Amino acid sequence: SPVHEQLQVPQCLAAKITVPHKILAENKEFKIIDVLSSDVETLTILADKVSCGHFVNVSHKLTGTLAANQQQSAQKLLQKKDVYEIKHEEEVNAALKEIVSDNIWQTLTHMTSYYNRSATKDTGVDTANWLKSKFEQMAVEYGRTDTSTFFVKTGWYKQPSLVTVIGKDIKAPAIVIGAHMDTLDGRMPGAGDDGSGSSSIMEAARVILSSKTTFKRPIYFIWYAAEERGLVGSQHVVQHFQEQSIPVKAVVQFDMTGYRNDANDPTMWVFTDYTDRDLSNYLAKLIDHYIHVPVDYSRCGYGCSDHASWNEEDIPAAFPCETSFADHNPYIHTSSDKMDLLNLEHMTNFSKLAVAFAIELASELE
Ligand SMILES: [Zn+2]
Ligand SMILES: [Zn+2]
Repeated sequence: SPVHEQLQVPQCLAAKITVPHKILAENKEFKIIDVLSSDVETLTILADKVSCGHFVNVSHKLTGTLAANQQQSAQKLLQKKDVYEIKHEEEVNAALKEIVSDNIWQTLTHMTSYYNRSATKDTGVDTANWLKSKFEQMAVEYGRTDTSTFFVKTGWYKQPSLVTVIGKDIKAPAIVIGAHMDTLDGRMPGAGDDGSGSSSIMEAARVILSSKTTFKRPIYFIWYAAEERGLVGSQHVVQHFQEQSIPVKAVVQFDMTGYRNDANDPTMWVFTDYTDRDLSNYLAKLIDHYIHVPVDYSRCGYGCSDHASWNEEDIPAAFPCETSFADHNPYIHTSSDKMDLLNLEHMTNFSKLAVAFAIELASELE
């Protein structure tokens, strides 16, 4: 009766695991382990202190067709030219002026008022419904007629991922902007992680929705479910896109957009592992050109956030973040991850970055 899940874990982290678990398979860099669903969260907290990477939930990949067991499936898992330019300055600059910082603060206020937004809880489902209806309200408010919304289910997890699209009938490789809506169990305001990213892209979506521009690509805004369970929701979303043959040009992930290590240092960080090099380089250019704050670089290890799900399928993916890995918000995944830690100018800048990304890339066709 108790649910088991299977996780892919870097060796540096797996060596320090004390909760009960079976090892299904192992190579130089990874173990794949079997744990109780109820123990997964302690692993997240351990991963935070070990700081050598997180994990990926591979439960769904082990039930894949043309396979016998789990241990044999686990062993097979562990075995063995796009140009980006800045060409829409006038349009991007006008759009950036439309961003309303108070909207981000108010969205964030609502999200943190749930006890938590865990993928196994009804409040996790409420969050998804609330985001969906907010998107739909805004589309009506600004008379944008080419939008659509739908849920992507998350297996036995209650909370679905939310997929929204602007330009639903445009047949061209899509631009994707993402964040995750969930938190851990217990009291988890999840303001920094990832209420801030969720709120930043919601306001970016508002600005695109108020636009009268016809783009050359569809633009997706996605709030993934169950990121904290090991990227479960983004894995289902990527699978949905593959099954439905929806081509994707470029993906950006917003996971934590509000914490400044130094309140007067507005530096934005570009993460360089499990991301596309050219697209990451493009993000730095966007920040420099449109946001006019410094750029620095960091790495955050395996299973870091939902961009990794896209990157694993060789889809160009990038990840800007509020801090370096070394200086990250220390109250992450605790009840102290609150709005009072955060900087609204920082969050607004990430929201501006989402809009520039969307406009620049969706306005061009290869
Ligand atoms: Zn996160
Ligand atoms: Zn997290």
